[PDB]
Amino acid sequence: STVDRLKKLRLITAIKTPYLANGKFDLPAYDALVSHQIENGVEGLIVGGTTGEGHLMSWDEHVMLIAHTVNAFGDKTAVIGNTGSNSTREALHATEQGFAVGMHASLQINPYYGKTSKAGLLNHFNAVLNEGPAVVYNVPGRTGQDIPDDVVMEICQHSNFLGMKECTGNSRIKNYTSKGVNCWSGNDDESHDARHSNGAVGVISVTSNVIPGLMHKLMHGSPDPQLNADLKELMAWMFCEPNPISLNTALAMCGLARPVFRLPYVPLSRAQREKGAVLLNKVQEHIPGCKSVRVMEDHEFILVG
Amino acid sequence: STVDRLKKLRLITAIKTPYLANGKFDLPAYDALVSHQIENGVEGLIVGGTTGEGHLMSWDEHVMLIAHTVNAFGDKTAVIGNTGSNSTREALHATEQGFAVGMHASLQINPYYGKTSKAGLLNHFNAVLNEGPAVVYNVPGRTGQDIPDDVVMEICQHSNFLGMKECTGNSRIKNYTSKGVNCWSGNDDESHDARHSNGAVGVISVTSNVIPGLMHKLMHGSPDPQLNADLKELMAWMFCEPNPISLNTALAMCGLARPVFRLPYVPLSRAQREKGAVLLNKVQEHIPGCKSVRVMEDHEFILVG
Amino acid sequence: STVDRLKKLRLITAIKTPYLANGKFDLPAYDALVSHQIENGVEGLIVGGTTGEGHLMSWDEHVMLIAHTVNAFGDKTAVIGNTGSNSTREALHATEQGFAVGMHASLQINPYYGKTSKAGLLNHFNAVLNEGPAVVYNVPGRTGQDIPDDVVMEICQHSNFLGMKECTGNSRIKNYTSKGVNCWSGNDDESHDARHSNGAVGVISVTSNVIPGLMHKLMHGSPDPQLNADLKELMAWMFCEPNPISLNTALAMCGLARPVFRLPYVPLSRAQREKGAVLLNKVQEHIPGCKSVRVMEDHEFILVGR
Amino acid sequence: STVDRLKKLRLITAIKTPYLANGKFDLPAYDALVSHQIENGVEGLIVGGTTGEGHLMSWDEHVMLIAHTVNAFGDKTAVIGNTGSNSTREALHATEQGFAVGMHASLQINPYYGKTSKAGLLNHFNAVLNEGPAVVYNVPGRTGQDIPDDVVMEICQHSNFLGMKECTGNSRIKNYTSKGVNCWSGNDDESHDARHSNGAVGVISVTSNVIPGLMHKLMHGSPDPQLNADLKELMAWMFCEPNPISLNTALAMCGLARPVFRLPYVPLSRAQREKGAVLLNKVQEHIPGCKSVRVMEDHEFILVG
Ligand SMILES: *[C@@H](CCC(=O)O)C(=O)O
Ligand SMILES: *[C@@H](CCC(=O)O)C(=O)O
Ligand SMILES: *[C@@H](CCC(=O)O)C(=O)O
Ligand SMILES: *[C@H](CCC(=O)O)C(=O)O
Repeated sequence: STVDRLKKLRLITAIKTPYLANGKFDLPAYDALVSHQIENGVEGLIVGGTTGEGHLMSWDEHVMLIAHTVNAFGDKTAVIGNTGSNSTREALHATEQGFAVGMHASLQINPYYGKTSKAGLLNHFNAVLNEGPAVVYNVPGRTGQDIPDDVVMEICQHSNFLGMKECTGNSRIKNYTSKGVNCWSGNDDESHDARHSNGAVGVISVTSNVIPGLMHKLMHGSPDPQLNADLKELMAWMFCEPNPISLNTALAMCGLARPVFRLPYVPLSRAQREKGAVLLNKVQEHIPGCKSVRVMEDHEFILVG
Repeated sequence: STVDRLKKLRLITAIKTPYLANGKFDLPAYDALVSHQIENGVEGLIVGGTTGEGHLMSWDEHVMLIAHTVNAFGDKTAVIGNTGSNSTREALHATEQGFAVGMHASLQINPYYGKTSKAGLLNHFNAVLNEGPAVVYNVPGRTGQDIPDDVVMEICQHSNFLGMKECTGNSRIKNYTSKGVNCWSGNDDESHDARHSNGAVGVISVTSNVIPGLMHKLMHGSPDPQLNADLKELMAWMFCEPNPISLNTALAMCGLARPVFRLPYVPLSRAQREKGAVLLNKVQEHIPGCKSVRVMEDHEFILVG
Repeated sequence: STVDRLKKLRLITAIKTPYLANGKFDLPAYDALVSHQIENGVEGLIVGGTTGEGHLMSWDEHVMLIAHTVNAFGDKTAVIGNTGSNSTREALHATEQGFAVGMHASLQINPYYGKTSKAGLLNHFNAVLNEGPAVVYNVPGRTGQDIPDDVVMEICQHSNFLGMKECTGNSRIKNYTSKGVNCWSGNDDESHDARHSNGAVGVISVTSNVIPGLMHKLMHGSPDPQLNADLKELMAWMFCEPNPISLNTALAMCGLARPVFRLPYVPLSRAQREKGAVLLNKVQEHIPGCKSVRVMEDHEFILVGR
Repeated sequence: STVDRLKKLRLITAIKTPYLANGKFDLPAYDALVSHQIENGVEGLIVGGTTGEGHLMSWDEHVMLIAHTVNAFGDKTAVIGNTGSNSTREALHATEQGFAVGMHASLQINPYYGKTSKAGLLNHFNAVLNEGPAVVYNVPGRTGQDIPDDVVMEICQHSNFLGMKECTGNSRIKNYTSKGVNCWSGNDDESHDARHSNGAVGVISVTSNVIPGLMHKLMHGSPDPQLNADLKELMAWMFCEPNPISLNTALAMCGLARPVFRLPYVPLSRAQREKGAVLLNKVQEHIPGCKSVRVMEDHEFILVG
């Protein structure tokens, strides 16, 4: 029942984690961002995902953020803690504590960097799936390892399997969905076509942080190729440096988060922010709480490490 | 002086981290392994590198292992703590403490998984290089990101830059070494030619864990293409699943570590162990402390997670 | 407003932290215990207090337990995280995170073991009081240091000061309450008289874990000195070894927690459990969810810590 | 043999842990202090004891400090890590890692604050004694619990039992030593008589941090009641606020550590420092490396917390 409901969510935001000047979490900024997400049709949140810089958190601040999100918003949105890890003990510890504070599901990446065998992946994934509902996250461009079809076709039969957050493209998604494997696209620039032509239930999105109502439009009803085309340049700019560099820069430019980065992330250059401001200005009415888009000066940004 | 001496080491072992039945470190097995390495010409150790499963350790056990290695062996071998991370604060914290316990240098990977921009890499690497001597570790097959030449040509001018642990091949190494950038090969199957034909000072090795004296032979004196050819099948078998799966299985088969795996690593299959036993038997006299090679049964292996 | 409401709570339970066989938290047992507390009139919980073995937890499991308690029960009971420490940085880190997950207040002991000066105490307490509402916890029999009156009379003026959890007796409480300092008694065997004759708002209780409805009766309405007298033997048995040894043994005996101890705590002896079973049987109808009281055998107990 | 040697040490210093302005460890100041201790006849160190503010450290910095002390000084002095705790698992974890980095012994307090039964104490102490040589530390004025004689008479038979660090007085010590239980006095103002009239092997000292050569004189050869009398006022001043408040203030006043306190410790008042300067000036030639003795102004002190 909880499984069945979560499987049908079409718009999940991998929520940005905003920071105070000293690098600690800015919960007022986080809460304002989440409220705007929910008012614009976002049905769930990945807390401390790649976009949310989960890998730059200590576990105690991450479980705090998950707990806080459940307590403030868990009746209004699905709360999916990114509690996966390349260490099985670390994944199990974090995932168990995440469910203990009331998160609805986990996001579970395959072991990045410390790559394992097929047998290792089945052990790791079965163990985390036993803890509660899980989205399985495939992103070989980051992890160094593609989760193979054979693994997915086995673990998809687990009663806590929600689906894939698939980043290897719409052909991969089409093959999975044609065999009854539920998929979210992890790539904003592919998500419209994933949803409308390849059987994806929807998207786990970066760009929704900025324009949640427009990503909602892209995921519901008839294909909207005009909106998809109108968002193309913005979506490319969101990944001109690795995510979440553009997102972090964009939210600062829109007055929605402080210009504070945890290293090793640093902001986009002045020239890239100039290009970005034009793209953000075109959709400013759909950036909730945005009063104006500023290019910003290099000295405004604070690096914490 | 310390920098100049470390730059000349030809055989460094990325030492395996052996485990007790309960998953904690087996320091008697570790110490026996290290002593065998030293008696066979190994000049340095990476402590808790990829091969040593540093990513599966908590920091307190990792700093303990580094400290233990310095105190027991630091007058007999170079001790290089793998204190890098995809989190800049984590890298700085670990690297500082590692130097405070007397390690001679660090190994510093680029941020894996949470990939950053060129500006981010320069910030991250300059910060860790300021802590003390560092080997810079490029392995895009694991990290999802190649450290580009432009970055290396900038950071190689740092006074604490020891060189690259380069895994993208002998052509990469030849270009770097021809421009005065010191390189160790990170690939055993390429290391002989890296050393003898491409200017590499030597190797940071996995296979040295098993046959340290033979890896020593490959790094010193005349080219030895016969030995290199004789070790080809063994070297391929060492990577038939991702490292350190074969290594961990091999050491158990040879009676040199307990058959205990921290998840997500699991042993090679029975069939793969059969193939391996034949290859290990061919070099048994060069496996220090090995009394016999056993194929082993599946039930003998213990998984901790 | 939040301060004013919290100051009036009369029955707070220093909730026991139950364990699985492997020593990790048993949240099903914890949640069953808490629900029974709330149905019997308990108005607040100290999470990971002395009784809850907060000092045997890692911070991540402690913040998890606080967060879990807020999310499952925070609309039905006050959640007071025991986030104090003898390390000021540790106290500030834990207390801040505790409030960030929605706890209503903290419990703040003076630095035990690593005892400091009067100036040190004022610095430490002002710092933790700035984080949010706090109960200040004085128990020199455990800490090695009595928080002196002059310190209390200074820090009681902080707008986040809720009161003392005072363990040095009813005379101490009477002096504080006569000068406008809100107090809860930390001693069950003194709590009835603290409440009814010495101006204490009520009790932060151990025995409420076992008989919450009876402790509720002792704290509300008219004096009930007969009930207080009737509970005297049980209350003494609850402290025949240092708390929470008897509590942990009792909840196992009553089938309300597994017989699992984190070291350095170990169960009461067989002979002490025999005496206890008789006392627990007398009040079994007031032990919520208790199906029977067993003496238990020594081999049933599991010690975790190695 | 190691046990027998350690049992005979007469002067052990509970070494102060000096801090940088930002509150992190000042290892240059620490190393200068330790070298001066060793040159003045100090035979061992308690690292991160009560006096060393072990309870204000994270375990990773504490094991670092132990490891550093072993590596720099372990051939010249006994290194005793204060790895005890009121949590048995925490004590075992820290004590094991401490021995793994080469410390010679542990200091093991009874569980403070979270007081346990007699059966609990025997379990706790047997467990930590099994890890390696241990001094057992009784200080009920801090812990809230006196370790009773029946516990001591049982655990004193353990082959790793070194003796008591006893703080309940010379009568307690005399009774223990008359029954074959080796004792160090934990109270500087009692230590001369403990040593010369009550069978104590010697002292685990605070005041030795300041005047190590004078504490050495009090522990060796004939009674020196004149020196003992001459040090009476200084010894009382060292405890006019709880240790290590006076020590921390004194070392700053003598230019031997920075005026930096980790909370909840704060310096002595101006008036107490005035009294102290007079007492320190009287023994200045016996304060190794001592600059002028300065009273100091209140604004010079830095509180970190
Ligand atoms: C998913 C976003 C996809 C990406 O940047 O690769 C997430 O968890 O942030
Ligand atoms: C280097 C080993 C090379 C590899 O497997 O990619 C190391 O640190 O283990
Ligand atoms: C022992 C010193 C005695 C004390 O102040 O109680 C120590 O470890 O510092
Ligand atoms: C309060 C109970 C008082 C005691 O046993 O000393 C608590 O936090 O457990």
